[PDB]
Amino acid sequence: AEIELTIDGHKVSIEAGSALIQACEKAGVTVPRYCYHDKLAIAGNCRMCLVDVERAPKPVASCAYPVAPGMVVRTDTERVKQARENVMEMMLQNHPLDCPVCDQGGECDLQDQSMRYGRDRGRFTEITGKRSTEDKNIGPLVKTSMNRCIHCTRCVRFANDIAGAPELGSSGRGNDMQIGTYLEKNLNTELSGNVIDLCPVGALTNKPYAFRARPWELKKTESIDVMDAVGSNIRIDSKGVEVMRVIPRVHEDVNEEWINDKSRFACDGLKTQRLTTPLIRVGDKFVNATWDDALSTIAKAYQQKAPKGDEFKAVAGALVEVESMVALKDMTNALGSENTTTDTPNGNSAPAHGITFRSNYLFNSSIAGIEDADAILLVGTNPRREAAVMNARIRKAWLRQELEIASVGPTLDATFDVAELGNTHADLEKALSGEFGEVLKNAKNPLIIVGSGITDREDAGAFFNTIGKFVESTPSVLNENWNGYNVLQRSASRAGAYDIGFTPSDEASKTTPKMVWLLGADEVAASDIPADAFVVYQGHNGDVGAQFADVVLPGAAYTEKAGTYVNTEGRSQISRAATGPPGGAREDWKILRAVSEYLGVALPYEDAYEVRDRLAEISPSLVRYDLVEPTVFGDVAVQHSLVGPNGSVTPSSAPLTETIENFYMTDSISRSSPTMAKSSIAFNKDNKKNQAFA
Amino acid sequence: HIVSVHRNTENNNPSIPFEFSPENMKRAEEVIAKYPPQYKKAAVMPLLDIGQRQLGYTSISVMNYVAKLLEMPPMRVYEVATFYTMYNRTPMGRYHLQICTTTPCQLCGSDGIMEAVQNTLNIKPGETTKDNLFTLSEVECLGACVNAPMMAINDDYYEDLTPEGTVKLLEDCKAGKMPTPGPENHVRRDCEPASGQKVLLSKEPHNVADFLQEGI
Ligand code: SF4
Ligand code: SF4
Ligand code: FES
Ligand code: FES
Repeated sequence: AEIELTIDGHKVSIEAGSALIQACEKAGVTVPRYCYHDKLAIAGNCRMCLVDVERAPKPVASCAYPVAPGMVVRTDTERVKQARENVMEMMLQNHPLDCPVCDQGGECDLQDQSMRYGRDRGRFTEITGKRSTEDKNIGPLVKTSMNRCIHCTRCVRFANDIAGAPELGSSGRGNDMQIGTYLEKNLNTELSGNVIDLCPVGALTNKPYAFRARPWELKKTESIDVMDAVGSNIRIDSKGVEVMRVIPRVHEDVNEEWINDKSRFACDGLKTQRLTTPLIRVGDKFVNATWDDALSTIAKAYQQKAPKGDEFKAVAGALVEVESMVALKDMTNALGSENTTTDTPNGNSAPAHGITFRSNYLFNSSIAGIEDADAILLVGTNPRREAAVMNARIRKAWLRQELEIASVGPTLDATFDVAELGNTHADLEKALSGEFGEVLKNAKNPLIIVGSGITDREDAGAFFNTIGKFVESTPSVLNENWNGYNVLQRSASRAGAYDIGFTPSDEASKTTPKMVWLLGADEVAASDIPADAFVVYQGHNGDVGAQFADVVLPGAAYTEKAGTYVNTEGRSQISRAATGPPGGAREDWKILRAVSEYLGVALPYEDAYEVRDRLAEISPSLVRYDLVEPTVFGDVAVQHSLVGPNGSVTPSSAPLTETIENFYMTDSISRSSPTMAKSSIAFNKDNKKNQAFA
Repeated sequence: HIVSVHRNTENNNPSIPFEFSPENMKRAEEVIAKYPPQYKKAAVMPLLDIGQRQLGYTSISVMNYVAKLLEMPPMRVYEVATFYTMYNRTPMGRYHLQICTTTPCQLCGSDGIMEAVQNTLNIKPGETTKDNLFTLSEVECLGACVNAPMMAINDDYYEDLTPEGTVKLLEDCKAGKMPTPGPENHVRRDCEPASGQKVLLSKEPHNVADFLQEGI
């Protein structure tokens, strides 16, 4: 229950047991800080949050002192100002004059709080000099200049509590205390880059960005993170035509201040191996060509080949917008085809879970609902490589709650205790009608998280039928207040695809295609496209799909267009263009409209407003931006789509396999990254730097 | 100065195996029993000392073996072994001379003792002799400030020192039997004044049973 207290004369109210700094933040009172973070545990080592309380003789730490009723706080008086001055004097005693060569310059809390709450000049002139500290090698992503460490312990707290990487610590004692791995080890985690943002000094910095830019040079665009279906909200920092870095953004219901390393460091791939001009295959060579010539060639291929009905195949890959897929589907249907297809292994056939109700392919117990969790079952998903931030959320819940977690699948090096109980469908049914089934039944907020790798199997109906039966049989998993059936997607376009109906007929499932338009589709195998078919790759990077193509149309990347992306929850988010596309590249729906007009059809929209109206005509949830909708048809969906048409399928005994064999190098932008290549050579479990011999 | 970084060597690296002997493993299980079952990490300090006594110094393999035993990450053990200075993380000599140079032992003559030891062994604090016999280290107060100046050789306190006595003490620890601990040459017993006790002079103590309250 809330209490009442006074801070600088202002009366404010927060819950009991809260820290004083939280009250000061609610009251609009600014209090300094280096070691306090809203998402990390409370440490009281910087001694910069000191304020005066009438109760206490000495000044007390706002970060740690509990809030009490009737307490009177002052953050204004001479003792507090002198305290801040003294603490900054000691802090900058042994700090190095690296401000020109430091990459935190211009965005340093130490600089700003020295200017605001500290002295104008120093009194340290000792002839013996300052302390020195040797630089650590903790990997190819985080660069270390550890003379600048102020010993806040944010890195350690993050790595040991939020990430599950206990290799970072606090070795030594006193002035010779050094943060790092006591021996040369790597900071092996898919969340390591947030250490760079948490350090208020430049002791831990981005290595590929090391000296590229300063903060004031940068345009800051608030956009959305492709590379996973979490829809992490990001800030793209751009210097003209070049995207310099990507950093996280606050969204407490999606990603909560964090982003993974792919999202942060795959930006290096938007400036190499890009497609800047159209290309025509004349033989074993690609020949650069104009837009008119390439679209002319596509039209002539359509008229020479005469694909009847479902012989025109449309493939959409990861990292594609919704607008592009809608335009491609409208075109493909105007040409008489229903062979809209995903780049997954079993993408030629529609999903076993069906697309009739959105509840069947979404994370219905929303990302903030993991915090409500009491029991979790993980079917065919490693959340550390699929939606790592959601794995961090699962950990966060597990550390503060009674949370019992099980998994049916490959044995996964998890950041929590996971209770592995099988790898087959047999073991799934065993678990669901044995012990963990009753664990799920007696729970008040149980979660059954199914992976997309299950949909990428032939015997997926067997699974989804089993899980659907268990769901409709168990009230606790599906109520009028809570839905525990969740499907975790690993790529950012699948939810929007299924929302717009980007799946194939079964009439088209068995057709051999004569033309194959593949859009951002880099996971094709060279067996899903015939040797005698005319193929059209539309993308932004040449990795796999453009090698196959007969015509290549350069498109725009997610940093170069304002697209709509649907995440796992069903949350539609709108990006924002940071730059324009390079060279002769174009927005992709405009490409599809032009090539429609070159062909014997034409889409009825001509600018972005009409495309938004078409999105509304397809699904009105695609324009309710950032709103996660409930659904009224949970019972109906589990009875119609998951349990009904899947009883005919018989299970395999092939063990479940991991879906993402390398977290790094998952898509075109990452496979074109050299930083991801270095991070794939390193961060391999076979290396001695990445395994501590416990 | 405290060293807080490890660089692997051919005789100190995690590939070198380590294992408690059966005696020390029994003792370690008895030590783990002294704490709650879920808080067995509390035994990281005594078990590390057990390792440092089996093998003459706290090597990285000892830390990793303890971490394996107590189900704790190795870095949490590295932090302990680096924080507490009695964990010798470099190899040591047979005899670890620890001479206090704090203010009491300085007022009573620690610097003469340090000069004597440095001249006898031709060694500076933090170094080891050619004999692998004497490792020297100037330490803070070891809790024998009344019997000052003082020193400690491998866990035993030799007190109320002189340069003469320290020189010949090192001589007989270099070869032959080493004297029993306590004040030098029995010029004192323990904390008594060296002229003699002035307080506790009977030959039978007063039993407090004779002086209880009116209650009980
Ligand atoms: S961390 Fe901040 S104060 Fe320290 S050198 Fe870098 S920019 Fe300057
Ligand atoms: S390395 Fe950086 S984040 Fe970690 S304690 Fe030092 S200053 Fe803080
Ligand atoms: S913010 Fe309270 S001591 Fe650092
Ligand atoms: S001052 Fe030397 S033993 Fe304490």
